[PDB]
Amino acid sequence: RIQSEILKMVFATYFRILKARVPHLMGAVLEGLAKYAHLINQDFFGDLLEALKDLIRDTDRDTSRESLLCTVTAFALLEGQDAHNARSDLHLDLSFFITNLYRSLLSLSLNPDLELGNNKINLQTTTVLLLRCLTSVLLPPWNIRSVPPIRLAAFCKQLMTLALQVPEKSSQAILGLLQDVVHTHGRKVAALWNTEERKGDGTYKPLSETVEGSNPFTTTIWEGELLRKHYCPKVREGLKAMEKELRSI
Amino acid sequence: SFRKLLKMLIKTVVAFWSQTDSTRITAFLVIRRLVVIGKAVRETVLKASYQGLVQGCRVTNANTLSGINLMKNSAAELWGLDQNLGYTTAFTSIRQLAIHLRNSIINNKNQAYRNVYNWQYVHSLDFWSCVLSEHCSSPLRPLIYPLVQVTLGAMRLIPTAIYFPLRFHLIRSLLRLSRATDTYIPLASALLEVLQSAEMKKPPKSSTLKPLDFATAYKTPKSYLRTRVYQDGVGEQVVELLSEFFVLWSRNIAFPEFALPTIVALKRWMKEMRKGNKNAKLGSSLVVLVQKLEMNAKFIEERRAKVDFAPKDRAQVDAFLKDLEWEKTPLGAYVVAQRKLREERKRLMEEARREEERKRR
Repeated sequence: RIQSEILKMVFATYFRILKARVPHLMGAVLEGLAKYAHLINQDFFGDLLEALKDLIRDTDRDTSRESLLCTVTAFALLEGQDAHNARSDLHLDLSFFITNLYRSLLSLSLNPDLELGNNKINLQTTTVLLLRCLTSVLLPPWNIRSVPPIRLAAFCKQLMTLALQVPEKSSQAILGLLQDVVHTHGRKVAALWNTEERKGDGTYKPLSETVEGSNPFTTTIWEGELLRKHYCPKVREGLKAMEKELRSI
Repeated sequence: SFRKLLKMLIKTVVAFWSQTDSTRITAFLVIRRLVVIGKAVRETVLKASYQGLVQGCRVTNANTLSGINLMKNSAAELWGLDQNLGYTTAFTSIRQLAIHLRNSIINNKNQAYRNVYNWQYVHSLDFWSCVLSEHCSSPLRPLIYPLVQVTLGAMRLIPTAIYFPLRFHLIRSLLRLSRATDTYIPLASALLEVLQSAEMKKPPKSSTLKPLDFATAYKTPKSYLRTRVYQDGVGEQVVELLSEFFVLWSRNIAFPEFALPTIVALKRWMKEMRKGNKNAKLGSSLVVLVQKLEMNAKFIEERRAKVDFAPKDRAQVDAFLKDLEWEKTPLGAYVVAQRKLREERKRLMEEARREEERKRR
């Protein structure tokens, strides 16, 4: 009974802070939401997912920070073990968040405030927020060998573009992240580097509204000729490690 | 005796540098003689000439911009002749620039952004940028990274509408360095925040003043806050620098993967301007630049569609377009048209002011 009451007060504060949209409380309140939604009921958990959804929509209509914060909270909530098992029975789908991330990578590439900054959500840097987003999507802690190859390839190519047009420390961050994804998946993505494995079943559509709509296997990664001559020696070393793993695949 | 005579001689030569054009030539020739003849004497000479150039950019630039440029490209091949000891002095000098930037960032209390943003720091970054650009195409080559580090720090110290022109100038310097070397410097970001400024977004203010010259500005007049003239001026600067950047990298294999982000960002800005600001000149210029970007992306895609990029062999890759030259591309055509137009406008205003002075006399 006492636990129930304390959840009542805590989560009342959480949602009324959310509706107040206090900019400096978002990280902590979202951390609390993520770490107590597993004790909150299932129907209220789905209500939390759609609350995250329409907060992301309101941010769509600072803003990047809020969007990435709600995104990382959504992934953390659904990567909780209980919610992981609840999945299908509870009808919990991340497709909207995946599409939002895929469609916002470009703005995250071209915005300036990327690097003006034990916690899992309340992270002060949009770079590390995006890193958590991409780790959750590309390497979810469960069913690592079940990730859709189309999503894998589309995110890989968009991440390479981000690397070309992102500050240097973020650049090395995504270079290492793609090192990780090629280490884990490999054969699933190697067609994006080999041209004679390129699919000829359409033309790559850059400005797609959905990941499957973007046909990723009809184009190949050409970003090496830019990343090998990027000014940062650490970025160059990360790249050469990338092609080393690609060749040693 | 020997060292003292040498140091007073070079002090006299540095005073001659501080002084007109005939004196420039003579003092530079003497400096050339000194550096060619010369180890310890050579490092002393280059050090003293370094503070000499520092003072020469410490004084001012309203008309002596010619003198500062000539001083710079004259000073460059001194360090070109010296290399190693010059490399060590460049290391320590970039270190002292970095420590100035760092302690200002730390104790940004009061006017740290002021003792950073000046003429001395700007012209110093320009000096090493042009030296490395002229003399890297070795041991001085692996020093660009700290230079880019401090330059980007100077970019993101405080990017306000008052401080637009300084980052325009240092992006010019960075583009010069990128043209000389084969190093990629992301500056489309900074140009896109200049685009995503509130100054050009808000409607302009009707006024009548003189178009400011982006060759002597480190501040902006308080009158130039919402002026349509200043709106337009930053407009052609954004257009021009974007043009140089994208024509600088207009022949690499991965252009479409490198430009579409910027292309769609500028599309979004053009829609936001035409759903705000009313500047049809800027709107048309940015749009037509958008069509050039679409065309060159199509061109490079078509010329790339049939090449092999195997992970164990990049032969057509390492021989992709070595027999192509930077005016064959649509950006090449546009940028040569733009240098012709820009230069004829430069002549227009330069003569205009000359005959104005003659009429006043």
